[PDB]
Amino acid sequence: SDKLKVVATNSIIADMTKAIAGDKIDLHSIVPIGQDPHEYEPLPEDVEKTSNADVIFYNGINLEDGGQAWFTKLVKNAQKTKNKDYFAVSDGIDVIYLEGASEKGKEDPHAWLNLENGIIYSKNIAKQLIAKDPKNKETYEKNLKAYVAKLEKLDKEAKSKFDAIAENKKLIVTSEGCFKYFSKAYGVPSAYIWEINTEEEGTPDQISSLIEKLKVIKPSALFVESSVDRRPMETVSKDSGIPIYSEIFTDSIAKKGKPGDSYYAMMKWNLDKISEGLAK
Amino acid sequence: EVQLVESGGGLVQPGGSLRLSCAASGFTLDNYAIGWFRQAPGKEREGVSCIGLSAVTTYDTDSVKGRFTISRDSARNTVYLQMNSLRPEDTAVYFCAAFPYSDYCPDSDDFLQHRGHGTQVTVSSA
Ligand SMILES: [Zn+2]
Repeated sequence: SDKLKVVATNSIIADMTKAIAGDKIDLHSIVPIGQDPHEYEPLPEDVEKTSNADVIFYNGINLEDGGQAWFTKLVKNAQKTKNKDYFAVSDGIDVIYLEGASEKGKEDPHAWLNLENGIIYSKNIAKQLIAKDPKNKETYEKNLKAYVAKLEKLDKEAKSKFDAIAENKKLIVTSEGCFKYFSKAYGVPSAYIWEINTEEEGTPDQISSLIEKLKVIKPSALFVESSVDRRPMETVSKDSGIPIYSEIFTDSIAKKGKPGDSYYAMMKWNLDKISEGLAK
Repeated sequence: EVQLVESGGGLVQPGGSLRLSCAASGFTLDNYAIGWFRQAPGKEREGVSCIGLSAVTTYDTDSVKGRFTISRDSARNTVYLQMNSLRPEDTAVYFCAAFPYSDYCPDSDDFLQHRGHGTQVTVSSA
């Protein structure tokens, strides 16, 4: 059989596609596991796979798109058409904006850390899988129904995950300010070193502005993302004495068979490790 | 703490079926993927079926797709492998392994931390 050729920009979107499609498609993911998906140089295999793809999925909302951004260049060089060849899986989410003045009101891309947005992403993916490969529409709708139900159950769990923490140590601290959608959905405020990965990552003023906040609000743990350099947060851990309780998953899933190796698993890991860390 | 014990193997006629069980006698088993693996003499370890913590099933070895099915009984803390149309090439030690906070099972070049002793499956006519 001549399977649908799908390209996804990063491992999160690729995994959601895999949850809908199973083994029915030919799926390529551009940004490798553990790498930053905001700025990446596609390889010749990536450019080739993108040209031959039947459908391309990207995050949108200022993750890999925009002026001179890597995905924008990629699809423009391949002569692809928006909403015919390539689709933003975030279409339909309620966008939250970056707050730093230098970011001039641009969108914050990290919608998927709200499980309800993960459901929106998955529905957008299934829509285009069915529209371009109707022969497998039955599988796509059965997987979509089962997957959405699992994400909905995890979303219910997330909404009660932090009820035992006192509203004085409810602070999720990560390197990148990637938790705005999680904070909004689940009632746990967040702080960061740098707001978005495209800024400079770990300057003295960023680290000091965070250390001052860790003096007012003092949580029992810090966390480090799997896709960032750990050194800035280790410095934050030095000057504050607060331990890095675990790594968490924001911009990438983990490798197959390790903890957090899917969208579902990375969110269950995040919910468990963050709540256990903040209670210590 | 995670303990896995297999059962159900032995000598089986070519063409027949066999159901293996993986009994999990640790706990918090709902947060683990469970994979069935096999090792035949002179070959690499093959992951033949996997069920993730979200209940998604995956089949990483093409030569058993459609013949092998994995399932989970959460109340029993047991994972079953149903093997059909068994071939001489399926003779192996079959073992299960557990992967915390995983939906998928590792490829052959990854190390494997929680696994059972394994059960011999020999496909031949005696
Ligand atoms: Zn990011």
